[PDB]
Amino acid sequence: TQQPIVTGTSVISMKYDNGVIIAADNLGSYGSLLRFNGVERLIPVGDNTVVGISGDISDMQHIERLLKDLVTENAYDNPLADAEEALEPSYIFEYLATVMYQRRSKMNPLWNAIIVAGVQSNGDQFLRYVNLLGVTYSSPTLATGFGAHMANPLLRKVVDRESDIPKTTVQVAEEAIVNAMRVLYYRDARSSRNFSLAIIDKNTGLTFKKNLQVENMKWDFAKDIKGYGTQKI
Amino acid sequence: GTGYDLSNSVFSPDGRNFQVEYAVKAVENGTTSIGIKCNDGVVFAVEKLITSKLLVPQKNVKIQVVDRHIGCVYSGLIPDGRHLVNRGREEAASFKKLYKTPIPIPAFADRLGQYVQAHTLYNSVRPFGVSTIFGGVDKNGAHLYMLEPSGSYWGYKGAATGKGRQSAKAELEKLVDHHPEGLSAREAVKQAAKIIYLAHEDNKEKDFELEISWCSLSETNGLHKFVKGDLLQEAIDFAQKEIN
Repeated sequence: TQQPIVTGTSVISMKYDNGVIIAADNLGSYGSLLRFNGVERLIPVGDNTVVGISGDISDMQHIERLLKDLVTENAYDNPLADAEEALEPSYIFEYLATVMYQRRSKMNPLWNAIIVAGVQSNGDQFLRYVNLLGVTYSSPTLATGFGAHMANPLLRKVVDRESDIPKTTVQVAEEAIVNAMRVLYYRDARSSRNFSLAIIDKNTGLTFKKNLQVENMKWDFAKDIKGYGTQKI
Repeated sequence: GTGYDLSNSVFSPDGRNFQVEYAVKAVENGTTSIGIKCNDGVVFAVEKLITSKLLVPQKNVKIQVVDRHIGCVYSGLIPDGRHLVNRGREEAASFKKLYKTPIPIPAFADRLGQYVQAHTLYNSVRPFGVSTIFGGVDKNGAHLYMLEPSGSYWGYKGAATGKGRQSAKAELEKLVDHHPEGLSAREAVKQAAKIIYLAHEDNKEKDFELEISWCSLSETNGLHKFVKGDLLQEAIDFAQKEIN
């Protein structure tokens, strides 16, 4: 892929005391046209991993097929695919990251920014990032696109360091994620009011909420805005 | 003349490929494996000879899964069976990639059959040494197939191959006669355990371990799963009662 066509906007994710939360809008933009709605960009893999993909939707579907094939291959000749020998988030990440760096090095990348979020077997929270360049970085807060600019400050106000992760509750993290989604809908032209949100808790498990909407929007002050300076009516 | 049994793909004056028949003998030297088609799926069973108590029980799996809905169990040269299962997994992956839809059971059967028939076509390749009973549930329901080293494969109501293949075939004929309406998934599992236990008596010199898998539209939602735990022990007890 040399130029993205149908594109997916921002993805956001953070860590909390018992796991991770990731979220992404359900919009497939054909450039400036908001062409497709209800496009799920969060792909669950097992009961401990969610992959949030932003970018070329065709390459996103390719990565979906690749993840499904990886699950199928890990099921082969593995009587422990249900337990110790199940796909860990780190495995899925490292595989995707190797694929992305290879595609970059062949001068034909997957025009995507991927955030892998999950809980390992030992309960540790895994949150990491990869992109079309193969760059990998991990932080208590991770976001793509406009997310990385706007949601990251709000989410970092909750968890600036690793020491803030044990103190952050699931409710606080989910509220911060919803506020970041609302802010993106405010100031992102390629955002959608409809989004999806996954919560991977080492105790509760995988909670996947679809068809969510941005609520409690402030638009009343728009009635008082008149002209662009000197106009009054 | 003589020497028609020294090179693969060589037709004898009868019209036979003796190397294929020798591979069939190698299969007949293997353990007993069976497949039973029920009303909403298939059940596979196999006997694992416990050569020594040093073998880890419940490990050393013999039934292999293909895609997420196909089960395969082979009697004969286990390594050749693994080679064939790997080739079948590649075929299923290719099919799903190209046509999105999971590979149908007849398509998978024909893929394996063409692979084996190609392996019976050249003197540079040895015929396969495994008879494979496989199948599963697709959009057209349940399917149970058996494939011989000659490349010949057929769809079966019940199939069996190995040393105790004859007693298993007789018991399967009894089951087909006494159940025209069709067996249920758990009933098929119990009958497979029974038939495996009955066919072990031919080589009762060493103890054996039973291994059962099933793919049922209602009991496993169409996915190939190993019967373990309470159901496996229940089938074992049913067989132990059936023998005496």
